[PDB]
Amino acid sequence: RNMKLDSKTASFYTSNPSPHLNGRRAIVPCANVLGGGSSINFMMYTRGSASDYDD
Amino acid sequence: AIPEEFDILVLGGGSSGSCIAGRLANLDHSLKVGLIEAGENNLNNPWVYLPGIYPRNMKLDSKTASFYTSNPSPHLNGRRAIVPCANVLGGGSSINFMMYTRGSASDYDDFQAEGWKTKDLLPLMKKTETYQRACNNPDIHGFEGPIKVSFGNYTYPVCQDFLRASESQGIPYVDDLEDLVTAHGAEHWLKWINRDTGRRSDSAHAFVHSTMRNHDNLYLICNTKVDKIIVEDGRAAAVRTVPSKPLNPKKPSHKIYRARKQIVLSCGTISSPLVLQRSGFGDPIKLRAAGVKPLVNLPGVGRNFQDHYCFFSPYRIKPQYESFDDFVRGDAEIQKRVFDQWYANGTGPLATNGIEAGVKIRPTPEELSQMDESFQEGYREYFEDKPDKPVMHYSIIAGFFGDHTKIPPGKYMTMFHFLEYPFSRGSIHITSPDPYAAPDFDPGFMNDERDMAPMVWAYKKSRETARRMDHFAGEVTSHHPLFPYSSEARALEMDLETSNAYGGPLNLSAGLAHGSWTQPLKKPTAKNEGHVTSNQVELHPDIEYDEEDDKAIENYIREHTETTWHCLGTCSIGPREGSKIVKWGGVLDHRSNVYGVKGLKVGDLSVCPDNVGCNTYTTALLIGEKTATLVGEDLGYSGEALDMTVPQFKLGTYEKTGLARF
Amino acid sequence: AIPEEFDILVLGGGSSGSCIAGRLANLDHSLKVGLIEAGENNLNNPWVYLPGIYPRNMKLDSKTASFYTSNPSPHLNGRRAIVPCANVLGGGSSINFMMYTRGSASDYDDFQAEGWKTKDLLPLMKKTETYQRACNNPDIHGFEGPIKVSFGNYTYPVCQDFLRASESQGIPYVDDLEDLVTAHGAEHWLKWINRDTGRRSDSAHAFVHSTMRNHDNLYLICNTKVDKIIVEDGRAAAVRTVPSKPLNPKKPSHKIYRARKQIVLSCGTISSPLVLQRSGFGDPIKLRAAGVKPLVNLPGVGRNFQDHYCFFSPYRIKPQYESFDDFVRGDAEIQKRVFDQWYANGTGPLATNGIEAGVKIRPTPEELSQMDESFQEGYREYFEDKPDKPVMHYSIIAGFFGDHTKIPPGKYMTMFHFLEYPFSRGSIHITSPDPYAAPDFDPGFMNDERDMAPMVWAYKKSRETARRMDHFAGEVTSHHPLFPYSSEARALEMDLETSNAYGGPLNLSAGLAHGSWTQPLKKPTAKNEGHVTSNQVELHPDIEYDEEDDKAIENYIREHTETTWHCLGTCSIGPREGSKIVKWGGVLDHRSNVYGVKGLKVGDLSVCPDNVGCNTYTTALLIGEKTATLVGEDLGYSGEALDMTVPQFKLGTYEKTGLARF
Amino acid sequence: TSNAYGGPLNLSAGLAHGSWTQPLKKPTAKNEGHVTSNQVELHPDIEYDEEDDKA
Ligand SMILES: Cc1cc2nc3c(=O)[nH]c(=O)nc-3n(C[C@H](O)[C@H](O)[C@H](O)COP(=O)(O)OP(=O)(O)OC[C@H]3O[C@@H](n4cnc5c(N)ncnc54)[C@H](O)[C@@H]3O)c2cc1C
Ligand SMILES: Cc1cc2nc3c(=O)[nH]c(=O)nc-3n(C[C@H](O)[C@H](O)[C@H](O)COP(=O)(O)OP(=O)(O)OC[C@H]3O[C@@H](n4cnc5c(N)ncnc54)[C@H](O)[C@@H]3O)c2cc1C
Ligand SMILES: [Mg+2]
Ligand SMILES: [Mg+2]
Ligand SMILES: [Mg+2]
Repeated sequence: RNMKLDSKTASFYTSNPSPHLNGRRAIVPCANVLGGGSSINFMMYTRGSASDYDD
Repeated sequence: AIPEEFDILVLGGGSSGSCIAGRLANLDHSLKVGLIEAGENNLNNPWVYLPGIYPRNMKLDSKTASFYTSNPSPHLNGRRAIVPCANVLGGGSSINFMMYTRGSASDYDDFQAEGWKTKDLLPLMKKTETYQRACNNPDIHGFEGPIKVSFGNYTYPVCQDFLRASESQGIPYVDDLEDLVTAHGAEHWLKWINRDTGRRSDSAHAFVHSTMRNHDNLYLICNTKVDKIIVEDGRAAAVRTVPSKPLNPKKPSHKIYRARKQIVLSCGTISSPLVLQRSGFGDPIKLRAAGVKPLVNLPGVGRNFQDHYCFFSPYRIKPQYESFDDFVRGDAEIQKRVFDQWYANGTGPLATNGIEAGVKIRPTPEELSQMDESFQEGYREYFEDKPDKPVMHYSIIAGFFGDHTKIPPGKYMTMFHFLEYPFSRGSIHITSPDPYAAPDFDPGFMNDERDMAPMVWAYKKSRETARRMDHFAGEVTSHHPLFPYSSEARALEMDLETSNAYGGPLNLSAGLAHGSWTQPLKKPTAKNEGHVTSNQVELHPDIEYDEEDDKAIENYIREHTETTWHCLGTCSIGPREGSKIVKWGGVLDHRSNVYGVKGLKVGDLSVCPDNVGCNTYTTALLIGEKTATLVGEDLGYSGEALDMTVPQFKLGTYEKTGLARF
Repeated sequence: AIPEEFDILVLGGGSSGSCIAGRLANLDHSLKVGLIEAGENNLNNPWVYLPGIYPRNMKLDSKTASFYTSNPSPHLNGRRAIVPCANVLGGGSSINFMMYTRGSASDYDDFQAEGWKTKDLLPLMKKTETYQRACNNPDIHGFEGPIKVSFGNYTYPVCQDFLRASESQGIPYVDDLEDLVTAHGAEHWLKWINRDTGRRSDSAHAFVHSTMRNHDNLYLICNTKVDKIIVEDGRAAAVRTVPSKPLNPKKPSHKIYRARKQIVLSCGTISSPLVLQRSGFGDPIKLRAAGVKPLVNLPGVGRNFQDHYCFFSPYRIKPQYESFDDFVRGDAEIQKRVFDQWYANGTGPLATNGIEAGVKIRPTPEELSQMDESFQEGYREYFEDKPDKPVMHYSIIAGFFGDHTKIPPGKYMTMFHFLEYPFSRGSIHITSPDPYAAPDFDPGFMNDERDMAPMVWAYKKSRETARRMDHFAGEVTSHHPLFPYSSEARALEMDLETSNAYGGPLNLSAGLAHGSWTQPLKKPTAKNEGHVTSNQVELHPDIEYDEEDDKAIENYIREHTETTWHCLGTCSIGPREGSKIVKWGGVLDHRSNVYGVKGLKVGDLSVCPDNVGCNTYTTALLIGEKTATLVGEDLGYSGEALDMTVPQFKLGTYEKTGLARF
Repeated sequence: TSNAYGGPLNLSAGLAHGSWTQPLKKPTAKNEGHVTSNQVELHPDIEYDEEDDKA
């Protein structure tokens, strides 16, 4: 529910149109509640490769 | 109780065959007419006589249809269209959508038969139906025929909108589009529904079951598929039959009925050529492939198959508006009220065919100029010459005629379009001696280049008239042509607040959009102030097309057209030597006698050389009464009492007698 | 199917226009009468023929009404009253509350036309309705007319109480208040409901749709708003029309119908003067403002507009008593039974108009003495002279006619009062050439000082008769005049225990009162012992008023009166030069011909010079048959068969034939 | 909103007779070009005179 367009808890920034997306203008939603996206997220857990932080 | 030797056999339970059977039994009484049908009896069958459950009859697992499957074709993008056929007594009259309409006067003139002219057939068309509608042109519509025609006992409010929308597109509103002399028009479409009862008006109850109660001399042999027509000494004196379903593999059964003076094929345009071909009527070369011995040389059997090309384009409707979509969905609580009102009263949503209004069309040359040059070339020869003929038709259905399991939940209004006179010509042929074996055949949809332009143009037209309706909420994009994603011609979905209106208070996903599956529709331009409140309108922007947006509509039509069951041709009138209208040569004589044999006649809707720009049911009744009259004179019976009235308790207009209205 | 040139055009689908259309088509059959209407067709429309869903038709978003809005006026305290007009075929007969009543005999005498006298119109009034009621005065009511009138198939118990309450106020109970010769009275109010079926008795089904089934020579052109009446060589030979809704902005459309011998305006009293003015009939000075060229000088068009001034005052009813308030609320479970009984039987709450009883009134001089001196001065000239005329009317509605979203939940009985002959006179005028443009007009409510006293006095009267009813539980104070808070004249609410009776067992706030929003009502005086149990009564104290309690009622009436849709005037009979009854001058001749032109007639209810103290529907039918007869003689047709019976299957009284009762 | 409270089946939602109450005007349209979370739609400010103070 947190992801609905009329939803209060998100900002839904909209991108400039691009040919690469076939003229599509993808929205780029951002959290808008205290605790940020931790209050909104899908709660997936995972951890990155050790090479990443080395990068 | 059943004898072996009937006086006049009438193969088939088709609407035309029920016409011939009922009318024929009536003329002499003494004469013994036996009717043979490959399907179940339908007397007092709830699923037949009550109109509002028509879509069910078309289910794939449905008993009442045969669903023949075509050979694959490149023109349909490798698609293998099924071509369903009726399988119940009364034929397609027990199954049909109950649309009423009548063809152009030029059509019957196009048969160019020694008879069969419109001037001659007008009284016969007049004899076969009563006309419950408030007729203005009473010099054409019959007023006391066995079969009843009306607006039904319920009316979805969609029709007024469709008329106000169509009227703004330069399409005139004509009170009667069945006048036989019109191209452009709009009308509140008529239905084959008995308004006085709310029952379906199929030919079986009107002709066959009404005669059998009254007269002893009629025999109904349901559940016996025809195999072959035995012929000897030049006369067709027998017809061996097999059971419709082979339930006893070890000991197959058959029976040979005998006809003393006449035989008649009313098996429909698909089954009939097959039955002639199993008897050996066809090319010896084509027939040796199935091993049948060729008795008579009739190349034209099975050839010149013809259809109409319907295709459906649903548009979502606003939540506040009525639709039958939730009855056929189907809910256990809505459906209960919908029946309960019909038993209690006779007037409900159940007592109406779904379709509510429609528009025959003949394009303006200005808009015709942008059509592909091939179709312009076809238009000059075919329609330029004749003014009467519409090029294409579409109506509107107050619901979604299709599989509701596969479409998002909501209420929809679906446009229905079928080409009036497709140029393309198909064929059909038996592959095996066995009755049960499926024929290989090519319907030949879109076989000719010229058939595409009107289709695309009617989609472009119907979308615009569905965008001007008050009901409109947004296209259902999954069932519309696959336009490029950025296109302004694209099929937009319903608004966000309407998404909440369908989703309910408790939904956790209404306007949530991820993956950009669908584009929300923009709000309508604001109503003008200073206009009368009744005249104010709020309207969506007109859309415009380019080549890449046309190719999409084209692929859509190629991948989603199907038969409209207005199939006809195969066995058809013409010279045995051949003619321009029938290149392979005809098989019937103008008196409907099959060529090369004595005593065999065809009562099928197949008889027509060329398309009738109307729904085919009326021509079925008409051809059935033509062949009936022909059998009558063939028996030498006098023109006095040659007319063959069925028993019926005629009901007058309610103001003429108090016992006839809803 | 529709021709361009009708023999007798009849613009408008109003109840009067349906009268003229049906009657006219009938006289010759051969004659071609075409009717043009700006609205949807209404044949077999459930929302029209069944009576009990009348309030819905009045919703602001409702399709079937136009809702014209007036210029602001100081007299209404800056209020801008809407003035709704019917927008469906059959006009307001498809929308009305179905109240039946008939005007005083003095009224038709007041037209002082060369014809149009009551003595002459009595047979014509007699020809237009059958009278389902148990008539006592059979020398006046018709008994076999097309339109049926009755008490309906259901009766709320409110009426007996209203009669026993009214009878105690010195108001006599008269069996027939439609006698045409009465002032004081009370009656179980009649309704325009076909008792034999429970359907609404609109003029459209009775005249138009009953003729069209039977006769070919009638054309219905629904959904075409009139623009203008073309006139040349002194004859009105054409009427260009535009679509009712402008759905195609880039290419506006129009069509010009032709009338060979006659034309007729039955567009209602609002639309008609507009249609004449667009044609150039009016003051050149007023018309140059809209740029229309003045063809004929008719100052009186648009002038002398007249209404009635209804205003509603709800009173709460006890929980144990029946009301339609919970059906229109509307519950999904009550409403289901209310329909189910109607389909199953035909007799239910749905089969009745809401209003149940009512009282015409002419004040006693003793109580007249306290009325404002201006109204006394008006009474002497206007009513002193004539005994027949009531000054004001009110009835009772067994529910709340209004927005239930905005009122507390419960069951209510609402008093309805409308002034019989308002002194005030309005006007109307087109501002633009465009058909769609909203006219500027002043209904002129309360424009004259004299119109206030009867209003206040009837509120004071109706409150007292609602306080003596057995049903009474307490005024709903939010919808009653804003008396000073400490006043003994104040509108009290329901008792505490009744508050618990409506709140349910589980409510957490029944008698809780904070902020003193409302005052609880005191208990009724105890029933006398020693009286027969049936004669015992318990009664609330009489209330009394002072100047500050009168100013409140006055402001209430100023801020809450509205049109009762008994609008008439505008184009009206009188000398072209002018008359005392029509100061600006009349436009019609006594033969209903419009002045200065040949071949144009008006069939609208607008024709009346002055108010008829009755609901306007009957005068609509009557004027429609007057103009019908006038067209008949104008065509030179013989007085033999000049009467124009519509087809109908007459039903007798049930004791005369077994096929007619509920 | 009157229809939203009245339910689908109501026979009297926007019906107004006697002018008991005045419908509220629609809020000014949300500005485009603001972040979706910062957009606001707002009713006009009201103003008073002596006769509106006595009430
Ligand atoms: C789903 C559906 C919807 C339609 N809707 C409409 C509509 O709304 N309006 C309209 O005008 N048209 C409509 N039609 C088309 C119309 O009903 C047909 O054109 C018409 O019924 C043709 O009648 P017929 O007599 O030629 O063939 P049929 O009605 O099919 O008669 C053929 C009969 O012969 C039987 N038969 C076939 N083979 C054999 C055999 N070997 N032995 C014995 N019996 C055999 C079949 O079982 C069938 O009963 C619709 C058709 C379908 C099927
Ligand atoms: C809500 C309602 C409740 C009422 N209840 C009662 C009642 O209970 N009892 C009673 O006696 N009276 C009642 N009436 C009043 C009564 O119905 C009217 O007085 C009567 O119908 C007047 O009829 P008419 O023929 O003058 O006008 P209408 O009935 O309005 O006829 C006018 C017709 O012309 C059409 N029209 C207007 N302009 C044009 C144009 N430019 N072009 C084409 N067509 C146009 C309109 O659409 C309409 O159909 C009620 C009215 C309203 C509307
Ligand atoms: Mg983030
Ligand atoms: Mg078929
Ligand atoms: Mg009116």
